[PDB]
Amino acid sequence: MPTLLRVYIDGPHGMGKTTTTQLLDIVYVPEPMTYWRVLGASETIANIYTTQHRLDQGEISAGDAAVVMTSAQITMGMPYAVTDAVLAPHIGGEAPPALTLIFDRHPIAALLCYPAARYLMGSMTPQAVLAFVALIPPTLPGTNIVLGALPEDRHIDRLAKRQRPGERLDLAMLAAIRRVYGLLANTVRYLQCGGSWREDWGQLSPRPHIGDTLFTLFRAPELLAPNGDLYNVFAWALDVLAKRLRSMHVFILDYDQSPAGCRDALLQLTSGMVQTHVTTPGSIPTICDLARTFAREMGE
Amino acid sequence: MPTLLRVYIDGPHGMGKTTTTQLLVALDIVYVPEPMTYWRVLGASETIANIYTTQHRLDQGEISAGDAAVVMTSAQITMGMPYAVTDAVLAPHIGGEAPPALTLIFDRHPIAALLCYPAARYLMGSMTPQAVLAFVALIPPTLPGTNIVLGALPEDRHIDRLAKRQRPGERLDLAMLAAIRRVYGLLANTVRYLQCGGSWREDWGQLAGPRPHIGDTLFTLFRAPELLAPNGDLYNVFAWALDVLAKRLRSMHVFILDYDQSPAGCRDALLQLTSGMVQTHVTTPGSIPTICDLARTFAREMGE
Ligand SMILES: Nc1nc2c(ncn2COCCO)c(=O)[nH]1
Ligand SMILES: Nc1nc2c(ncn2COCCO)c(=O)[nH]1
Repeated sequence: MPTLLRVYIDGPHGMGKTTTTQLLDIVYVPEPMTYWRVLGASETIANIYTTQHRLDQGEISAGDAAVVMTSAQITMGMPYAVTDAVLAPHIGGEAPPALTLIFDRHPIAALLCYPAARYLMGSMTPQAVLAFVALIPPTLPGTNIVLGALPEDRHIDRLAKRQRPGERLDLAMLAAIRRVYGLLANTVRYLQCGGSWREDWGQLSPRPHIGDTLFTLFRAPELLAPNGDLYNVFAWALDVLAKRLRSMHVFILDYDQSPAGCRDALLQLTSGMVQTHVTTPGSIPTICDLARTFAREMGE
Repeated sequence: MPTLLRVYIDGPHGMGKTTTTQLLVALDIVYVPEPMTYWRVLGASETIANIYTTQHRLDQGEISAGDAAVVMTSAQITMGMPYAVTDAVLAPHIGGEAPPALTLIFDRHPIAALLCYPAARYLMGSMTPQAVLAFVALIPPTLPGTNIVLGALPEDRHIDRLAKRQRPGERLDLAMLAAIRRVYGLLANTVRYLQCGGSWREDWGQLAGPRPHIGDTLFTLFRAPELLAPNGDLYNVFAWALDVLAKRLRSMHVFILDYDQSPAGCRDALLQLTSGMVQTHVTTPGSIPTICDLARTFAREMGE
């Protein structure tokens, strides 16, 4: 059966992702802006940023904000979830690809990364975060995630030039999301190099130190028993996080360059990405129309 | 290789599901109980109480639809968390389909939290169909050997059974009882509809035993204007969500238990449904004891 190469462009917002992907037998599954603004709900991004500002200002409590913020992440990740679910049966075993599928973000952005960042912002409970983690779909073969690199100051500038509708320039959020994504990359290397979070959990009291991986965010008091022990439910969600992340293939793109270079660089990063066979002979056309239909309906 | 038999006892609350399952285990059979401790303490504070007070405020007109939905949605996330991790952890142990070397009786299946209760709250007006379909899109892949037991119990009998057997924080909401009895009835029909060859896409315009009418399936709840494009058809994102729903429920083995009898009757009736249920092989030699510890640890920590 033919081959497919899927590439998920992910990372903190404001780095020029969408911009450089458009610059690239190659379909682009875009940012579901229409779902966020109208289909799933009314102006979700605006809802997300207003609630944080209301929390920041003390107009509401951490509990009010958490309920709003949590409900919102479900709307944000919906498009990525159905896409993964409908595509899964078409993906075959690891293997020029017959089709290159470029995505604007992977499910973990909405089921792990942002909820994690909102936790670090005090608007999401750590239990809500691990509930999204437990729902992360199984990691299929050939899951190539391209994350971005950009010095913080150039990122602030870029973030500033292109914002989304209803968004507010939150430097604290930019810092939170940068840490999460930075931790995420370390976690993948940790896991791939043999790291056992259960074996190094004490350390929170040639691989990255567990203190530099995402597991550090969950040594949170809400998740711990009176004797300091992590409750098994929560420990079980960490075993799933570990399983889901270890098989992903991470690639880093230096966005600290001109749009032509970034675009060049991404093409360059394609050579070591993993391709897979498809399941049926009719998979490519089916995959194509899914991409174009999604694009047509949810890209704004 | 050793075999395993998993059985999920599900259905509307207040029928006597938890009692009869325990009775069943009292007879290498572990019970994975209702994780009440996660709902009352570990995941949030008195979640069942939050849910019922919220639908109540909504019903009384003290909060708005948007307020209730935001609360209901986060609360549904806490409710299903214990089901989801157990499924994810247990998944690599289940092998292909196949007495059992181990029998696992679960108190509810992940779809109770990821489909049925959300669908009912939608009917009750405290949740949006977009949110229900998002949950559905997150329903974990159905493992082979998924035997699910749903229950039957006359409404008058059901009503009287509720006016006592209330959870802590629960309120006597007969409207929600009707909605949930209705949703599980649709669930049952949806499984046979799909197993009889039904295709929701083919029968959309129409909106053991013979193949049911789509209007008697879960698909009928998603004929909501919020989900419809200007041309009358469903937005593709929502259509794809129904594709997932059909894929998840079509491989489940559903059985109906009659709860209109004494507890010992229900137990024996359930014990009979069990002899003809689908088993599976486990993947590794140590999956069985591992699985034993998991259910026991789950029970010890979350039961209440
Ligand atoms: N998924 C998700 N994306 C977010 C959130 N806050 C900001 N973003 C960025 O996505 C769009 C640009 O702001 C959030 O809470 N969740
Ligand atoms: N998951 C879930 N269970 C509920 C809900 N309402 C009632 N129950 C079940 O009754 C509470 C005791 O199980 C709800 O919204 N979600």
